[PDB]
Amino acid sequence: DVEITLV
Amino acid sequence: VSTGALRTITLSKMKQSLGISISGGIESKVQPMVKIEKIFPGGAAFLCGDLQAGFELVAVDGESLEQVTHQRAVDTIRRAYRNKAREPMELVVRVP
Ligand SMILES: [Zn+2]
Ligand SMILES: [Zn+2]
Repeated sequence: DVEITLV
Repeated sequence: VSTGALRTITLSKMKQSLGISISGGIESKVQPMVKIEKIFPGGAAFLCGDLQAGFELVAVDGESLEQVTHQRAVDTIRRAYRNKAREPMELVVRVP
């Protein structure tokens, strides 16, 4: 359940 | 350095891209904490020799990222990096 987003 | 030591790192907002991916957030059972997932070429963070993937984000420009959702973390860092008047950006982190 780990979210990863390019900031 | 001890595990999880606190470190304050400054980062210029001059580059248009921060150039980092972040991971985690309080909804996550596996990674409750926000960490830098990857540092990308071209961005501001690739140029800071004290920033590494795997660091835990604690605060940005005085705004706590402790126990925040992934969405709030993304929003908070974006707003800080786009606030060019406040230079440089201040990131409080916990090293592995
Ligand atoms: Zn959710
Ligand atoms: Zn944290």
